[PDB]
Amino acid sequence: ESHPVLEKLKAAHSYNPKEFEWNLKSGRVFIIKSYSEDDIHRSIKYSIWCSTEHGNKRLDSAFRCMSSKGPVYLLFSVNGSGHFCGVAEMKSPVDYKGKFDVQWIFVKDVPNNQLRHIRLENNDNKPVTNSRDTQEVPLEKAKQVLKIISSYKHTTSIFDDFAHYEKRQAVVEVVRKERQSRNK
Ligand SMILES: CCN(CC)CCNC(=O)c1ccccc1S
Repeated sequence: ESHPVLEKLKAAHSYNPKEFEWNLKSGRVFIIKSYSEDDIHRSIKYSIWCSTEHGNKRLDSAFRCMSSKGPVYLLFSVNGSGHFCGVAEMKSPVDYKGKFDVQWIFVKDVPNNQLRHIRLENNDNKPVTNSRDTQEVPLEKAKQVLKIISSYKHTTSIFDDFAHYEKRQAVVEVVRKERQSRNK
């Protein structure tokens, strides 16, 4: 019993491509910390992201500075989750409440213990699994992370709970409309 939104997305995009070039000639790579699974679900279905106001300025500057020299990749993790949940490529500058276009590439859970040994010299040598939102990963360590994420034989992903997130979204909209209506 697959959800029609997810079947449409899977037919229109090649998630988790078996051929992905982790050994980047160029590009910049940033950590994205999401506040919830629900935000990841929206990002995948609508191909957009919003960071904080400071986070949006950092990402906007990197995208415009990259000027299509190469990609800007985003490594997603929800706060407190203990795994990374995928990778998207940033696909537009920030549009202003800033949003920007993203293209999701990997959708798969990679547990933190697979990436913990990789430390970020530009962030007091802490593990990449201990980053804040829009932490930049140096190029050579980004290749190592992308190599691990790309080849990891995942057992699950947010797609396994897709219908649950769809139902939560639809219920929340109705709850809000009714509340707004009682406020009249
Ligand atoms: C309450 C947190 N959250 C629930 C879905 C709403 C705020 N989050 C967004 O509105 C958003 C989510 C994904 C991609 C872009 C945006 S702008």
